[PDB]
Amino acid sequence: QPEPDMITIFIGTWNMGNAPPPKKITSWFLSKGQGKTRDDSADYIPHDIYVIGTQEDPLSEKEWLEILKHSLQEITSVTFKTVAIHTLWNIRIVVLAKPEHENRISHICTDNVKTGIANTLGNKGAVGVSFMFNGTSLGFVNSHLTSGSEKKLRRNQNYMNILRFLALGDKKLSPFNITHRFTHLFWFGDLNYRVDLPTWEAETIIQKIKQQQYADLLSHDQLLTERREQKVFLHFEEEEITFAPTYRFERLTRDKYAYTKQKATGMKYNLPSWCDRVLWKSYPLVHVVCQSYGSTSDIMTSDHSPVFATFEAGVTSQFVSKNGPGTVDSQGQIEFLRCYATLKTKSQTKFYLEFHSSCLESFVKSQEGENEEGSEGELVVKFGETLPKLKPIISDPEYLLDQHILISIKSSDSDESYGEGCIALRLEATETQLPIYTPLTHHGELTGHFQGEIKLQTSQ
Ligand SMILES: O=C(COC(F)F)N1CCCC2(CC2)C1
Repeated sequence: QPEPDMITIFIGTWNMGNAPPPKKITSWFLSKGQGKTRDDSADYIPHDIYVIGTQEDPLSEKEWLEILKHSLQEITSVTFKTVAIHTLWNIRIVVLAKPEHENRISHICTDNVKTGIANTLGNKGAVGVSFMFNGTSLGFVNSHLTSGSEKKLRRNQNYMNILRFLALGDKKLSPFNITHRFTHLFWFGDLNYRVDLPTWEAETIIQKIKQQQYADLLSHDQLLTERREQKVFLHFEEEEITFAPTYRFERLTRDKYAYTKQKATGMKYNLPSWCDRVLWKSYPLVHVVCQSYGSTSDIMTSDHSPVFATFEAGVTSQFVSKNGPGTVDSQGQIEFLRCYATLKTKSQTKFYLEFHSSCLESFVKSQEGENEEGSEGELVVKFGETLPKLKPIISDPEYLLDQHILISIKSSDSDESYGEGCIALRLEATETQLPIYTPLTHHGELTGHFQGEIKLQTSQ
């Protein structure tokens, strides 16, 4: 029974509006409705992993697991295994997997983050799950961010708190937040970004939606505009939105957007918006292809419509050689030439690097770099040919070319990371000096760049 080199992953996000779901929700898991939808010919083909995020979920974990599992069994005739379930207040994540994957999945982690302070602490935040699927790390975040059209900055803040404080994945990757810990990270939820147009334009917006003309609405979507200004979700991807706004509907129909201010809304307008989103970030040069992104049309218990997204995702096998794991393979080496970090910091400490990778027995600390002044004010930290030669556990190019090196640049004074990034070993050539590059972030914000050359030796 061969190990897969690809899997498909279903991501669902649904703000249930505190109401029980209808008796049939299969259209959600089939990626049927509006947007980029899944071909009918695939309806019986199970996804490998289903990850369901809910917000304003009124059900018990048991109640929702029974609905989800029975839904999938009706669609696929497969009884899925529960990988993880985690709930914070009314924010929930469920991970289900085909039974054949039960012993491919390990290192299952769950966590939550509560966002805000005092007033603003008590119902928003995020839940998440991570695990290993054979040689591949997967992370999933379901967040319910702050509501309200005039709170996009709060949402951005909620994002940064969640990525800083959600404790998923390998705790040994201490300098790295969840935006660097996973081969594939999926972040979804009721992110609550709105279409920023004047209230007086409500009926115009509705008109545009009825015409399926989304371009002048998407150009005012706060998530797209904040992402373009690098205010949030730096280095994440989102598929093009080709489905109608998923909020705010009158319940029991989809024929009406309920946008007008009400006591129940805190006297706020809810212009039609794409509140409900799926984004991802995968390590460089790993296969990830969105194969659906849309909303259901036939699930109407909530003032939101469910959103679906599906992905092909590259995965690797749990590699064993006669040498590593449990030793190095002297036929493998990773060398860095002419490397330098460019940092936005105004500080003047010395810096050193840490290289972290599951292709190493443990992380590697460099010598301090040499600080120079860049011609436009910047700190340039030069490592020259000084960086330590990295000794991978396995030299086989079928393993090593699929690996990645996480890099942290740390202050010698404080041992605090000033920037984190990732370099793929999926090179054009081995035994050949080749350019490398990663942006450096810290708390998910851009802090610099790391660039130089790499020389990878494999057993071939
Ligand atoms: O064994 C597994 C998962 O295994 C495989 F399906 F990922 N779990 C035991 C503890 C409780 C749990 C939520 C159901 C996960």
